[PDB]
Amino acid sequence: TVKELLEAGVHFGHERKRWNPKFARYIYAERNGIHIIDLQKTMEELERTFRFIEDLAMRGGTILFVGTKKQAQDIVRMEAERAGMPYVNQRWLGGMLTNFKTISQRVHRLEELEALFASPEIEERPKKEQVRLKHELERLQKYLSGFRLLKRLPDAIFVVDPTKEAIAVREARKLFIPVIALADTDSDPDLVDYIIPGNDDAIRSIQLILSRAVDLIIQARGGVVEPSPSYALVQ
Amino acid sequence: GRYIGPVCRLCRREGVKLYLKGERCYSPKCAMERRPYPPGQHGQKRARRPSDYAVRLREKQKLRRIYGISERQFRNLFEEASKKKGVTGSVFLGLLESRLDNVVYRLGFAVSRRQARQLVRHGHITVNGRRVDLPSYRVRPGDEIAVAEKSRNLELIRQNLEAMKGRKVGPWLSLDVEGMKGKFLRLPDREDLALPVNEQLVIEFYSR
Amino acid sequence: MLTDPIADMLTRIRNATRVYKESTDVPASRFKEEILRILAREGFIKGYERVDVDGKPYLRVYLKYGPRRQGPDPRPEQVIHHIRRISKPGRRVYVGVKEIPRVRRGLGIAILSTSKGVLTDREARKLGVGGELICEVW
Amino acid sequence: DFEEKMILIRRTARMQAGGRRFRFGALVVVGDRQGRVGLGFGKAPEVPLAVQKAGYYARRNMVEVPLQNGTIPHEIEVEFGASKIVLKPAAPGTGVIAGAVPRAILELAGVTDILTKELGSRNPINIAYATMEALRQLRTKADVERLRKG
RNA sequence: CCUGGUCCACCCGUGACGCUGAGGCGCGAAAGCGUGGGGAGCAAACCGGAUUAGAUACCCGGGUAGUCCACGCCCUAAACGAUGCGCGCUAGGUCUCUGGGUCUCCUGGGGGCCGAAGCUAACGCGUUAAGCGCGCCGCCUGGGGAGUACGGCCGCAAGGC
RNA sequence: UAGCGCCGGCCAACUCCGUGCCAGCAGCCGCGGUAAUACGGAGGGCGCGAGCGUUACCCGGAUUCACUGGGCGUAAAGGGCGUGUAGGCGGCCUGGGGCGUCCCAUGUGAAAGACCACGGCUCAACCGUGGGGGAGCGUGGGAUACGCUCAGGCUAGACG
Ligand SMILES: [K+]
Ligand SMILES: [K+]
Ligand SMILES: [K+]
Ligand SMILES: [K+]
Ligand SMILES: [K+]
Ligand SMILES: [K+]
Ligand SMILES: [K+]
Ligand SMILES: [Mg+2]
Ligand SMILES: [Mg+2]
Ligand SMILES: [Mg+2]
Ligand SMILES: [Mg+2]
Ligand SMILES: [Mg+2]
Ligand SMILES: [Mg+2]
Ligand SMILES: [Mg+2]
Ligand SMILES: [Mg+2]
Ligand SMILES: [Mg+2]
Ligand SMILES: [Mg+2]
Ligand SMILES: [Mg+2]
Ligand SMILES: [Mg+2]
Ligand SMILES: [Mg+2]
Ligand SMILES: [Mg+2]
Ligand SMILES: [Mg+2]
Ligand SMILES: [Mg+2]
Ligand SMILES: [Mg+2]
Ligand SMILES: [Mg+2]
Ligand SMILES: [Mg+2]
Ligand SMILES: [Mg+2]
Ligand SMILES: [Mg+2]
Ligand SMILES: [Mg+2]
Ligand SMILES: [Mg+2]
Ligand SMILES: [Mg+2]
Ligand SMILES: [Mg+2]
Ligand SMILES: [Mg+2]
Ligand SMILES: [Mg+2]
Ligand SMILES: [Mg+2]
Ligand SMILES: [Mg+2]
Ligand SMILES: [Mg+2]
Ligand SMILES: [Mg+2]
Ligand SMILES: [Mg+2]
Ligand SMILES: [Mg+2]
Ligand SMILES: [Mg+2]
Ligand SMILES: [Mg+2]
Ligand SMILES: [Mg+2]
Ligand SMILES: [Mg+2]
Ligand SMILES: [Mg+2]
Ligand SMILES: [Mg+2]
Ligand SMILES: [Mg+2]
Ligand SMILES: [Mg+2]
Ligand SMILES: [Mg+2]
Ligand SMILES: [Mg+2]
Ligand SMILES: [Mg+2]
Ligand SMILES: [Mg+2]
Ligand SMILES: [Mg+2]
Ligand SMILES: [Mg+2]
Ligand SMILES: [Mg+2]
Ligand SMILES: [Mg+2]
Ligand SMILES: [Mg+2]
Ligand SMILES: [Mg+2]
Ligand SMILES: [Mg+2]
Ligand SMILES: [Mg+2]
Ligand SMILES: [Mg+2]
Ligand SMILES: [Mg+2]
Ligand SMILES: [Mg+2]
Ligand SMILES: [Mg+2]
Ligand SMILES: [Mg+2]
Ligand SMILES: [Mg+2]
Ligand SMILES: [Mg+2]
Ligand SMILES: [Mg+2]
Ligand SMILES: [Mg+2]
Ligand SMILES: [Mg+2]
Ligand SMILES: [Mg+2]
Ligand SMILES: [Mg+2]
Ligand SMILES: [Mg+2]
Ligand SMILES: [Mg+2]
Ligand SMILES: [Mg+2]
Ligand SMILES: [Zn+2]
Repeated sequence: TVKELLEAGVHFGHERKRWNPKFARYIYAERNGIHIIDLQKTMEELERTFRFIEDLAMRGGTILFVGTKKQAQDIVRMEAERAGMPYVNQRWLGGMLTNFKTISQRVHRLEELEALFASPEIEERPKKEQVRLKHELERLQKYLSGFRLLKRLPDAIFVVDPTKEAIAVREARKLFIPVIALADTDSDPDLVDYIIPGNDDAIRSIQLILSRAVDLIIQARGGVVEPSPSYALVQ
Repeated sequence: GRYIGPVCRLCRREGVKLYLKGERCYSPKCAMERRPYPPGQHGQKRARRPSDYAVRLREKQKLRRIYGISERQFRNLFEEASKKKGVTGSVFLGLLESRLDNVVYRLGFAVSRRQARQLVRHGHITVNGRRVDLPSYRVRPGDEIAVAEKSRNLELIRQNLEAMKGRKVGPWLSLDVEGMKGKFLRLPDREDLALPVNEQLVIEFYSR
Repeated sequence: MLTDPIADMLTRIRNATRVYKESTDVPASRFKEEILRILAREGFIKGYERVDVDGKPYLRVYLKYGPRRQGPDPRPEQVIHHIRRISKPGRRVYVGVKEIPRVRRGLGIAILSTSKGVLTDREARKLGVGGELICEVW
Repeated sequence: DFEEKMILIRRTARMQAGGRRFRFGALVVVGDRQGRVGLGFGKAPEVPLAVQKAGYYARRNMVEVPLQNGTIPHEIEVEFGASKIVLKPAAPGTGVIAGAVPRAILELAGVTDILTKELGSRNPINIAYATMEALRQLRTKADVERLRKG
């Protein structure tokens, strides 16, 4: 909530190509063939976006975090592992929202296998199943790591790159789900309901935005939490 | 033509109990109280889903066979109603109800509409004093439909009007049983008729 | 050159609104400006203003759109759903007062050019004069 | 609470080594006759499953119709593909005059008097979709003045 | 050597002098015709050899008109982007030809690819429109009969419209 | 006095027997070669009814000559290309005229028919009376936004 001047490394967009003309309103200028985001409109939209986040958080709503860009996976896997908003980390499975019932059946199988590895029934039905179900539970935890928390459809989604995660955006639009996204120059701003015009490639931009967002979430429900242990993920 | 022949077979074919004999459609002898399936060898067989034309044709035939009016006069009355200003269906019903034979039936002078047709055709009914023997005669609001003084001694009229003692008449009709007469007070509204017909189906049938 | 300047302005407005532009520049003319007056008066546009491009005068039409919609295709509803030129060069359309069309049973407008100025269907009908059926808008 | 009527049912065939294999498709309209309609096209190896699936899809795709005394507020004209639907409001006592498909759709919507015309392609599916988009493109005077507030 | 079109920069001059275009007129690959010339290679027709059930073909050896030139005819075509011309409007990215410029790039003209909105029955089109508009011309109205018959015009003829 | 057509789908109405690509039916799709709801007969049913069918012709549906209201990349359809005649169409500003355009007043628009109301034959068909109409054209007066014309001006099209 105090990220006015601390925006170090967010204004750097993508190159001259691979952009989207609809983003021109959020662009300041072009330095050395690289689009640079307008600093003013960034906080201009941040006001409205963080205000919507605070409103939805103090109401007890759930926000799905979607990150697959390989530069925000390790960040989302813990910023959502904070206050219980679920997340999608490895890859976004087609139908996680429009076919939510079938994915919830997969989650039922996940907790079923977790219960079988808690009961003494691990030894019966010998080692063949003890390896098959082991690998099955392994991949179910790999893909449904954060998704297992969604009991019903979420009240909003948070995307790190709406171009890389366009399928999730489309599925949210189909179900009238508000779409919060950290957009860059390579994305269509019209599809995003609450835009955050920043950088999606750098690690510091994602860490800053998501840390401040989860901090605002916990602040909307009281009990301000310590600074997130995501700085060590700079490496 | 008048379709003259079996009638309760129409009570059966239309699927709705019609009253074409007057009595015996109320008694447990209508053959609709005991045989609700359509006539013929293939009456008890499982019915197929009727086409839209089938539905509209059946409804129009129901409404037409209720009054015993031929197709010619029926279509003529419908076109006349569609020419006029107002709802085509309610106006068509008001026209059909304004026929002299139907008024005689509604006034309880006859037990059935065909018996009323015979009573009219044989000059047993007067309109405003003058004898009228036309079932297709259109009764205007205010016309006094009476029984001929020379016919007031007939056994059938005595029976029918002796049974009308205590019976109520339609909201658009008045009845004097001692004088054996009545008055067409107004045109009947759709809410005044309890006919088992959807008028819009007939309008759509003739819309083709 | 332009064969029909008025139809050119109408098509500029159509093509602009179809991509949700902010404003569009049309080569300026008194007739076009008098039509734009009716447009802005009827609420199809936020208004117009005279401007100057490198050497020549133009008219900036500031377009109008509805609220951003939900679900797929969040693009807002168009304020000008339809705008079509009627009296074109090569087939000019003149109507009497008893021949003025009621556009969309009321919800639209028809712009006429009459001897008493450029009016709308209801305006001309109240004035009792007819003329050239410029265009229909709804 | 909700009336459901099927528009058409057809049997399609795909070729496989050995012969043709059949798949049934069905159109279904659902309406409360209060101003809400819904169109659905279901496909299934058998007919009843296709009808049920079309009903579900139709209930999932709803359209709010602004009726004005049993009729439409303003005439519409919609091209879906090569099919064209032309709608025009009518005074009471007129009745619904339309082909089978638009008649069913409009009757389930609660319309009582309207005039229609199918043009170009008479395809029942495309005519149904054009009728749906026509009902979706309807605007009330309130909506019109709402868009022109400024 | 003679000569046509075209593009850019300067913003210099005229001051609506514009667009299209039924007729008309002219140009119009190849093949074909006339007169004269030329004739290496190729090569219809044709002469043979093979193949084949036969082989009036494909394959092989020859070979004339022709292909070439001058002049005059002929008016056809998958004469194709199977998309008439002109003007305006409507995201961009990339490759390229050619100018101009503060020469990372910008700007203008042309040739390609991918794609916004939109269009299309779909394939696909998408600032080189098949999008949105306007003007003018040409043409279509089920298939066969048939681009045949008759008539007319043109042509030496083949034949064309 | 009750008859005539139909009963595979379009299209309302189904069974039995005979026949066996025969005899036949058929507006279009089509039916018949052993078990035909399609032929022929029967029973039954559907539709009209002093009529019912058939044929012919006209409009309709047919947005299938598309003014309203269509098209031409691959479905029928862009002329092989150009130059250009007539013709069609014509950027911005001011003024005159008022030809197109528009308005008012007025004349004309016979009757019958059509529409509406009342009335006369017991109803109706039929008929009478009254009412309302209406484009177009003539005349008088008026308007000038647009199109037209004339006079002038401008430079964004075009040309140099
Ligand atoms: K007697
Ligand atoms: K369309
Ligand atoms: K020679
Ligand atoms: K250069
Ligand atoms: K025989
Ligand atoms: K038979
Ligand atoms: K051609
Ligand atoms: Mg009526
Ligand atoms: Mg009427
Ligand atoms: Mg006139
Ligand atoms: Mg609505
Ligand atoms: Mg089309
Ligand atoms: Mg067609
Ligand atoms: Mg100059
Ligand atoms: Mg000068
Ligand atoms: Mg030219
Ligand atoms: Mg020419
Ligand atoms: Mg040639
Ligand atoms: Mg040659
Ligand atoms: Mg020669
Ligand atoms: Mg020679
Ligand atoms: Mg040789
Ligand atoms: Mg050889
Ligand atoms: Mg040989
Ligand atoms: Mg051989
Ligand atoms: Mg041999
Ligand atoms: Mg030689
Ligand atoms: Mg020779
Ligand atoms: Mg080619
Ligand atoms: Mg061509
Ligand atoms: Mg073709
Ligand atoms: Mg082109
Ligand atoms: Mg270019
Ligand atoms: Mg492409
Ligand atoms: Mg698209
Ligand atoms: Mg595609
Ligand atoms: Mg173009
Ligand atoms: Mg032909
Ligand atoms: Mg023919
Ligand atoms: Mg031919
Ligand atoms: Mg030829
Ligand atoms: Mg020839
Ligand atoms: Mg000849
Ligand atoms: Mg000759
Ligand atoms: Mg020859
Ligand atoms: Mg020959
Ligand atoms: Mg049937
Ligand atoms: Mg027969
Ligand atoms: Mg015939
Ligand atoms: Mg036998
Ligand atoms: Mg048999
Ligand atoms: Mg039979
Ligand atoms: Mg019989
Ligand atoms: Mg006859
Ligand atoms: Mg015909
Ligand atoms: Mg026609
Ligand atoms: Mg028509
Ligand atoms: Mg024809
Ligand atoms: Mg046309
Ligand atoms: Mg066509
Ligand atoms: Mg060409
Ligand atoms: Mg001229
Ligand atoms: Mg000229
Ligand atoms: Mg002008
Ligand atoms: Mg002129
Ligand atoms: Mg003037
Ligand atoms: Mg005048
Ligand atoms: Mg007259
Ligand atoms: Mg008439
Ligand atoms: Mg009378
Ligand atoms: Mg008059
Ligand atoms: Mg005058
Ligand atoms: Mg004046
Ligand atoms: Mg001048
Ligand atoms: Mg120059
Ligand atoms: Zn009975």
